[PDB]
Formats: sequence, structure tokens, C-alpha cells
Amino acid sequence: MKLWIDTDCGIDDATAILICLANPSIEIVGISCIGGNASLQNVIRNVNRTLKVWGKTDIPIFGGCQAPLVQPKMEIPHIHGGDGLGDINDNDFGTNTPNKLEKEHAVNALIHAANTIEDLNILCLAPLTNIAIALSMAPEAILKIKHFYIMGGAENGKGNITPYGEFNWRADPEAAQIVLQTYPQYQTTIASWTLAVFNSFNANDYDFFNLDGNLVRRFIRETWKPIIAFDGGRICPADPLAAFIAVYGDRAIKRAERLHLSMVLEGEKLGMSLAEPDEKGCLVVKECDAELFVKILRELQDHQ
Amino acid sequence: MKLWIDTDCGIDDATAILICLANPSIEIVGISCIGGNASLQNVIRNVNRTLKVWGKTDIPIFGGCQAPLVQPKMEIPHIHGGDGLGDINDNDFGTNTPNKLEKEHAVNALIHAANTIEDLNILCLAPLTNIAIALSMAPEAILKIKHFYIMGGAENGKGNITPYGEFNWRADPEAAQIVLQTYPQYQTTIASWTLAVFNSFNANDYDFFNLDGNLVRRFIRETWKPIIAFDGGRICPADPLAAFIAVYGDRAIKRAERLHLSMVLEGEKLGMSLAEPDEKGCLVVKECDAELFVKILRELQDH
Amino acid sequence: MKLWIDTDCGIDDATAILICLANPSIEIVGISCIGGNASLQNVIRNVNRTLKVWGKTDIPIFGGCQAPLVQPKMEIPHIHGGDGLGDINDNDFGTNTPNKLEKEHAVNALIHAANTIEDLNILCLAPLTNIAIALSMAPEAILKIKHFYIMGGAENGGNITPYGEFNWRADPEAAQIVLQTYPQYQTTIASWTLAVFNSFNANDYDFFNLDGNLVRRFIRETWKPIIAFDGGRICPADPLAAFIAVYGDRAIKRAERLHLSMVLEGEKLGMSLAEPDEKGCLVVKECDAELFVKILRELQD
Amino acid sequence: MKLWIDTDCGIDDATAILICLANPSIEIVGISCIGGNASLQNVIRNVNRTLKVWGKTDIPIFGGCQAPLVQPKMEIPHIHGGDGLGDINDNDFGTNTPNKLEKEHAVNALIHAANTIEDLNILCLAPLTNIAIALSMAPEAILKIKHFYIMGGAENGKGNITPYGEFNWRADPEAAQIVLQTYPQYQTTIASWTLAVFNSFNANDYDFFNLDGNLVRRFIRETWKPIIAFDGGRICPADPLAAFIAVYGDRAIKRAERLHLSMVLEGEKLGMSLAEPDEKGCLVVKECDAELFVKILRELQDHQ
Ligand SMILES: N=C(N)c1ncn([C@@H]2O[C@H](CO)[C@@H](O)[C@H]2O)n1
Ligand SMILES: N=C(N)c1ncn([C@@H]2O[C@H](CO)[C@@H](O)[C@H]2O)n1
Ligand SMILES: N=C(N)c1ncn([C@@H]2O[C@H](CO)[C@@H](O)[C@H]2O)n1
Ligand SMILES: [Ca+2]
Ligand SMILES: [Ca+2]
Ligand SMILES: [Ca+2]
Ligand SMILES: [Ca+2]
Repeated sequence: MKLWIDTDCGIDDATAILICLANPSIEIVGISCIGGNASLQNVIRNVNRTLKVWGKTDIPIFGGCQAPLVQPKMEIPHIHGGDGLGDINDNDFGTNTPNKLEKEHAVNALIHAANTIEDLNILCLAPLTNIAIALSMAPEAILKIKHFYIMGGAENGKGNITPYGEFNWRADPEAAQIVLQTYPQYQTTIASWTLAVFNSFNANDYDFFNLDGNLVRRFIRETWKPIIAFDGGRICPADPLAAFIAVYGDRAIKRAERLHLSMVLEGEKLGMSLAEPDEKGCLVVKECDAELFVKILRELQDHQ
Repeated sequence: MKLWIDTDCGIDDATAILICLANPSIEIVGISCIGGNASLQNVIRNVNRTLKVWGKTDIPIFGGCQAPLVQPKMEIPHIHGGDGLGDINDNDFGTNTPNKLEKEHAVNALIHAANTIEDLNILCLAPLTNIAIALSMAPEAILKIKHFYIMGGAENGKGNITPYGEFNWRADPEAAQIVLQTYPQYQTTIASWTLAVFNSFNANDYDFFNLDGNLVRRFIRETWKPIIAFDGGRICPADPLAAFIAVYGDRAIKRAERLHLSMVLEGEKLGMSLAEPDEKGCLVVKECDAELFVKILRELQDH
Repeated sequence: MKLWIDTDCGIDDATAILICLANPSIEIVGISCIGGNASLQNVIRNVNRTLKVWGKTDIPIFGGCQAPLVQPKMEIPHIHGGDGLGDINDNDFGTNTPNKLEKEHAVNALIHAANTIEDLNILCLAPLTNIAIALSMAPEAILKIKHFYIMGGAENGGNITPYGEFNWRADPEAAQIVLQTYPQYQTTIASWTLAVFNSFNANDYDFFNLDGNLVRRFIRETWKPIIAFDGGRICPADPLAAFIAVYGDRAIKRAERLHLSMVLEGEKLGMSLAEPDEKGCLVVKECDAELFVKILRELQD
Repeated sequence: MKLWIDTDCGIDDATAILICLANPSIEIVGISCIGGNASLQNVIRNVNRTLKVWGKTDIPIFGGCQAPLVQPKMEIPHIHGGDGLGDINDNDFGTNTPNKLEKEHAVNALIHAANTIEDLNILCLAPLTNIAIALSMAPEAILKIKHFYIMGGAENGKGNITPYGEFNWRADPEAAQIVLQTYPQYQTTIASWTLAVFNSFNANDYDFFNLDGNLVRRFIRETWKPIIAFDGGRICPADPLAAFIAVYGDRAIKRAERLHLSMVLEGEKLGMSLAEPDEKGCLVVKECDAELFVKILRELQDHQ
């Protein structure tokens, strides 16, 4: 399997990247960075930090856009802290190291990946301004991508930013609907924020975000600490779940409904995932295999 | 005066290119293609067709995007024909050559031309999708451009009349909006479709688009036929006027108004645009030298 | 004058229909629906909407087919908006009530119609997939029809391009079936070139803009998208056919008699081979521009 | 197996019907007749004949259309005669009795069959005008058909009545291409005309269409005399092979290629076979078991 990830790396994106790095089956070919949880400038730095702690300081990184397609840029989100990832220290991890970054726009990079990578899967953990522009520039390139595993859009109503919306797609509703009307929805899988709240763990019942023994475990707990509080003491794996499902497939699926989606770019509900059942649409997951998600999360943080 | 054109090459886009080809104070640094009136593929073809009817094949041509950003593509084969260019036969013009194309995206290549090419200008006869996408990828690049000449809108200001439908901005209002909010409107001149409709000619009364003497006359005469007969027998310069002002500077304008354009990306009217008398806005031209414009129409069609 | 109607209900269709609802010498007997401007179900919805805004949906609405006869269902048509009817908010018309649709196929009901409804006329405002398939199954019935009024065709002969024509190019085999089965002599034809030649300039003409009632609202608010799409021009493609079909020769200034065939190969598949012929079609060339706009206005009282 | 027959009653059509009838395991639930070798008037008359000759006429008979879809009737050299089946005299068979036809139109009976009765199969021995119109009017119901067996085409160069195409498809290539593009080619099997020349019999060395005794032998012999003469003296039994495959499964097929097929709807080649090696396409049978074909031809005419 061969995968390309586009991320606005906050805490949970870094954790998801660790998921895909932990699995030897998974060949990460590029990482692409969009603004969201943290500023593009910080998201590059945060992905550097994670590739450093895991020790796979070899994958390429590309700087995409720093804004939405049409909608105006909003105020820097403090949801993930100043540095955008629990505000960790780079002397408290040894991540005080020159970073790595290419010379191609992540749009240019991902288009290249789509033209050249046989059986390329994408894992989209962020606002999709990149992939949307990528589709509009060279659609005949992007549509070669073997499959789309995307995180975003709270379709059951209740979300994170608005009363009933979702952060990543509200950040660029245009970017999302570009994706949904350009890439074939049958070949995409969608992890919604609602699936993130439905599998939300109690903070004092679960411990895999409070261990030590290696820098992976230290990372996990000190990065997840500040957001665990923002979800009112609960673990809302929005991106870790998108990643877990992407890389394991059918032992992550329990009941995922086939649906066609659309975005609402007009009215007060600018950012609502709206959905209509179809068998030739997206497979949006509604339940998880929770015990196995715990048991792989505990795997990657071992030192053995 | 160096210059880069973006085009949905149908009939007026074609003549507008010929305006910029006749005057040897212009250097077309390149031409960029966007699916607009016709499919993208046809737009590239027709760009070749006019460069060949001119005999200046050494201009590079670049593929772009095929649809507008979020809106459906909405080609108009009832107004421009099927090929996009009036359905003219190429064995009638010696235009059955293979097509010169470059291996780079117009978006990369415009970003590159903005960076490497001092005092460059741009004249946009199409939806602004390519330009928006380049402004999103490398805005620091495109904002080196010394001036934008764009064709779109249906302004009123001091005058009180708005008709119905403009093509270029009703097609990708997202693209127009990105442009209007990212490029300095004070560095922008605007030939409205209302400028076109107010500068109509009854094709009976003037003659500039039925003349026979060369290969460029035969080109313009049979290209313009269908859209002329579809616009009411009327010639409404919508693209030609863009080029006519974009090279002839302040020596082709009669009444220019300064308003702060604001594309409406929501509500009932998603194709319309708002504007208000702003000094730091765009250069919306209301009137132009109609008597001097027809003369360049005649003077490019020589032997 | 008893009259069955086939339509792929777009914006033009709807007001072509209202032409017929407003005439007390016309009795529409059925509406059959085809996938043309929008997918079939949108077409059923907008026929229900038109009948509702006019206020008498006791006229059964039959479903036809969702593709041309052999042509690859391609080229999604969003000219007429997503719902086929200019994207009208149903709350503005109170028409978000359930749909009327009969259980018979429009082809079979067509056939039962011509098999029982005497001096029945036909108005075809759409691709002729339905009409032609009935022609193959049961011609001996459909030929009982006393006249065909069809919209479609763009006789290339002016400078209008035949590439704005839609009805016939959408399913050109359908057109051939008809023009090589049903009498060209008992057939009147409003072309797309006819419809452009009788285009109004919008800015100068006002009949498609009023809000004294629910049909004025319906007309204006549905034609907005087609006008802006058509370059600020009103091209009564459908409505002209219904004008002619309802008002006979009183609606015609000029008309030729032309034998007609469909190209079905090569470069111009959906094009019209046309020849002067005593026993040909009554291809209309010009109508009475005034009494048209009169009737358009009158149906808004 | 429960089977629907669509036939343009010529000589071999009739004997293929006899095949579907000799098997106590293949129930006939309808016969939809349609203009082909002979006019509709004939094919109804002649289906009636085959029924009466065999003894079971309880099978409902419906009338399809009188024409092709778009193409005309062109040039017919009475390959099957004036009545379209060897011009037999019904007084030699006692078939001068009344004819049975139903009230419904063969397309409506067709779609109704496909809508209700289970695991239904189609065997088409004619121009596919009926099935084309029934697919257009109701694709969702014809798509309930479990399998299609069609005699048509000549994927190999030459033809039977065309230098390039085969009669059943050249006659209405529009309907042909309709069924090829609207019904799944993977649930379809094809008896090519070139399969009927390859698998042909030197009538000068084979006898199964020359037997006297019971009326089954009388019928087969006296119908097949003329069309054997017209076909150079060979026996090219297209429809009998089609029914051979449909009724008798894979032990009828020795070799087959799976090819995606398509209709030249243009040019000099109008009506011509088009194929391409495709695993999920169609199943064009190349070499049939010539031995068991003759066995079951002899089993039908047995005195028993
Ligand atoms: N735990 C939260 N409340 C939270 N805040 C922001 N996020 C991001 O939003 C998307 C899902 O909404 C993911 O990509 C996450 O990065 N999550
Ligand atoms: N005025 C337009 N925008 C327009 N252009 C084409 N149509 C459709 O084409 C048929 C005529 O051939 C009509 O009846 C409509 O269905 N409508
Ligand atoms: N020309 C011939 N040798 C010939 N003989 C019979 N036919 C009929 O054509 C189809 C063959 O594909 C069959 O189904 C038959 O009905 N044609
Ligand atoms: Ca994220
Ligand atoms: Ca243009
Ligand atoms: Ca119509
Ligand atoms: Ca046969």
C-alpha cells in the first residue's frame, strides 16, 4: 500500500501520522501541509517534530496554501495552542534540529504523485484547499488516485465550530465540494467529526495518553494534554480514526453507510455536510472497532 | 509594453488577440487557456488558429483548467458555435497544422512570468479561474504584475441601467472574487459587458466585420457571423474593447469611473456584482472612442 | 382541441404549458415526461409545480425514459438549473407538497391515448425518445393522431448555428424514427433558429417580469437563469411551438414545406437534412410577433 | 431453468425452440415474436406451427414490433421462404387450425415477466428490437434477468448476409448496441455466426436433418431443405447452437473467449461485429461440442 497525507498538523494529525509510520505495510510517499489547526508555517514544523520523534526523518514535506479558496482567513485558532500542537518544547524532546522542506508547492507535488504513483491512496486530515486546487489544475492527474480517505464534515448535525458543522470543511466549504463533485465518491471514505464524538473516550477511564518509557509516549501525552481539556476531558480522535481506518480497511469497518454528500455554500449554514443515501457515493463510517484502535495505539508507543 | 493574455477563445477573444498582434509596441509573452465559452481543448485550438492567420507561431500557449472553480462549466455553443470559433473550416485558412502546446500548466507558467519578467501586464478576456488559482498558490508572484485589464461586470454607478447577463464573471464568481480581493483594484481596468452593449453597432450600418482583401479579413468575417446574428444582428464589442483599451492606454478612454467592485458569492443574485465610487478601486470604463476603435478594426485588416 | 404533451420540463416548457392551460378551447389530456434538460424525476416535479401554480393538476403526468435511444447518456444538463426549473424556492410557491404521477409508462399511456382519444393532437417539447418508441411498438395506434407539433431542428440555411439546437441532437435516432414514420404532411415544426429569430432583447421587453400573482412570479423567476444564460435574450423555443399548436395559422406569418431527415453518422450527427417538398413538414419560418406577446401577457391575469 | 424466447421464426429458430422443449428441465414462460427472417404475420403463424408440431402449445405467444428500430427492412432474399420457414403446407402437419396470440405487446409481456418471475433467462434468436425497447422503457426490470443468451454478430471478419456483419445484428445494430451497452456483458453469452460456419456440417456426410418417421422428423427435414441449399449445402445452425448453449450449459462449450463487444453504427461497416479481450466483458463462444449437439438433435427426433 502506498499513501500520501495532507495535514494541518495539530495534535491529532501528528498522532495519525505516527499511526501510518508505525505500520511497516504503509509506504508514506509525501506529506502535504495546509493551514488549519495551526498556521502552515507551524504545521511544517510540527510534522518535522513528529518525523523526528518517530525516527523516520526521510519522507518529503511540501508547503501548500496558507488560506481557503474563496472564504476569508479567520483569526489564528488557539484550539491547538500557540505552536499548534499542545505547545511542546523542542529541548524537552531533542527536536531542536534544522527542519526539512521541498521546493514544490504541495499542489504541484501531489499532482506529480498522482501522475507517477501506481496504486496511490490519499489520506486527507485537514481542510482540503490543496486537493481542490489540485483537482481544478490537473483533474486527469488526481483522479488516478486509488482511493481517498478523508476526515471532515459532521453530517449528523453536531460538530465543533458552528452549531452543526465541522472545522475542516467549514474552513473551506468550496474546497470540500470541489472534492465531492470532482472526485468519484464511490472511491472515497469519509471520517466525520460525529464519528469522533461517538467514539469519544472518557479521559480518566483511558491511559494510552499518559505513559513513559520512550519519547513516543512522552510526545503522545504532552501533546494530547491541552486538547483533552478542550473536548471537556474526552478523547475525540478525528484524525487518528481517519488514519486507522485508511490503513487497515475492513477490520476497522463495522457499519459504514453509503451516502452522497454535498456542501452548503449559501445561507447561515455555510459549512454543513449534507448527505443523501446512494450506493455509488462515499462510504462514511459510523461505528468503529474500538478495542483494536486502542490495541494498535498502544503498539506504536512501545519501545520493544 | 509586455503583455500576457488569458482567454476562453471564442469570436471576440480571437479578434481581441488580433488587435494586440497588429501593434508592434506589444510583446505577447504568452497565452493561457481556460475552459469558458468552449471546452478548454477547443480554446487552445482556436488560439493556434488566430496565431496562424497571423503567421507568428513563436508565442507559447498554455493549458489551464477545464471548468470554473465551483460553478458548472456552461459552454455556449449556441452563441459561439461548436468549435468555439464560429465553426470555420481550417482547410479554408491553411490551418490544418498540429497544435503548438507547452508542457507546463498556465498556472505555474503565469507564476513564473510574474516572477521573472519585469513590468509585465495582463489582459483577461475569460473567467478568472486560472488567475485565482495562481493567486492562491503564489500571490507574491502575481502581485508583481504592473497592471490588470479585465473584461467583466454590469456596472451602474452614475447612470442607472443594468441589463441581464454577463458571461465572464457569472461563470466563475468565486474566481472574480478571489481576484478582486487579492489584487489591488487600483491597478485594474475594467471593460464591462455593459460597455459592450452600449457600444453596439447594427451590422448593416457599419462594415468593419465584412471585408475581403486578405486572410485576416476572411477570418474575422466568417468567424463573427453566428454571434453577430445571435446578438440581434448587432456587434457588441465585449472582448475587442478590452484589448482596445489595454494597449491604447488613456488614449482610448472617454469616461472612466472608479468603483470598489464586490462580487456576490451568495443570495439570489450570484452572478451580479456590487460596486461603490471608491478612489482606491478599479478603473471601470464607461465610454470609449467608438470612432477611433472602428479605425483600428479596419487598420488591422490590411494586406 | 384535445392535445397530449410530451416534455422534458425545463423553464421554456413550463410557460409553453401555461399557454395551454390559459386557453379555454384547449383540453390537455396528458403530460408525458422525458429526461432531457434535467433527469426525469426533476421533470415530474416541475410539471407538478407548473400545474400547481396554474392550479389544476387533474391532468395525469406520465413518466417516460431517462436517456436517449442509443446515444450514451452523457453531458449532464445544468443549463436549466439543478431542478430543471431555474432553481425556484418551493416555499415561494407553496408547492412543496407531494407529486402526482401515474403508474403507466408514458409510452403505453400515449398508445392508449391515441387508441381512444379522437382528433387528438400532440405537442412535443423535448427529445422524442418517448414518441419514437411508441412509434415502433404500436404505429397503427399513434398514426390515428391527427397532427404533430414538434419543437426541435435547426435548419442550417441566416447565420444561426445548428449547434444551439438541442432536442434533436439529444436523441437524433428518436427524431429519425418520427420523421420516417409519422406523416411529414401532418406535422408543424418550430425550429431553434425560429426561436432565436424571435428573441426579444430582455432590457427592452417586459412581459417576462411581473409580480401581481403566482404565475407572474413563476414566469419571471424561472426565466431569469435562461435569459442570463442566453446572453440576456428571451428565446421562446417551447412557448412558440405551443403558440403555433394552439392558435393555428393565425400564429404563422411565414412557413415552408420541407421534407426532413436526420444525419446519424459522421461529423454532424444531430443535424437536419431539409428539402422543399409538397408533402413535407410545415417548417415554420416566421410567426406573428405581436399576438404572441399578447397571449403571453393575457395568460397572466 | 426458466427461459424467455425472442424469435424471428425462420427454420432454425423453430428447431432451437424444439431444443428448449425437448428438455424436461427448461420451462418456457413466453415467446415474443418480432420481424426478422419473415414479417411479424409469418413469425406468429410459424411459432404457432412449431408449437403444434411438437405437441405443447400452452406457451403464451406475444407479438413484438413490425420493423427494426431505425434501420429499414432492406433486401430479404427469402432465405427462409415466403412464409419464412421453408414454405411447408400446414395440411401435412394438421397445422391449418387457428393461431394463438395474446393481447399484450411482447415488450410489455417481456418486462412483466422480468419484473415478477424469478431467475428468468432470455434467449434471443432475432433482431433485438423488442429487448432494446423493453430496456429503454424499463431498464430496472430487464436488469432483473439472470442471464442473456443471444445469437448474433460475426466477431470474425466475414458474415452471412453482410461482407462484415451478421444478420441478427446488422438488421438492427442500434438495438444490438443498446443491449450491449445497457445489459451487463458479463451476464451475457454470444453465439456468433462465425461459430455457425466453423461448427457447420457437410450435409453430404451428415443426416440428422434427413429423417422420416414421426412429425418431428417430417418438420425438421422439410423446413431445413431450402436454407441448407441456400447456404452452399452446409448446415450452419446458429439458433440451434444458441439454444444448445442456453439449455445445455458448459459441456456444450469447449473453447470460449471473453470479449467486450460493440456495434459499428457508422461507415461502410454498419452492422459489424466489434470485440476486445476483456475479463468482465462478454462470453463469445468459439468452439462448441459438436458431438453432443448432434446427440441432442437425435434425442429430440427419437421415436421414444
Ligand atoms: N478536538 C477538537 N475539538 C478539534 N479541533 C480542531 N480539530 C480538527 O478538526 C478536524 C475535525 O473537526 C481535525 O482535522 C482536527 O484536526 N479537532
Ligand atoms: N433559451 C435556452 N436557454 C435554451 N436553449 C436550448 N433550450 C432547450 O432546447 C430546446 C429547443 O431546441 C428548448 O425547448 C429547450 O428544451 N433552451
Ligand atoms: N444468411 C444465412 N445463412 C442465414 N440463415 C439463417 N439466418 C437467420 O440469421 C440469423 C443468423 O445469424 C439466424 O438467427 C437466423 O434467423 N441467416
Ligand atoms: Ca487536522
Ligand atoms: Ca470571452
Ligand atoms: Ca425542452
Ligand atoms: Ca433467428
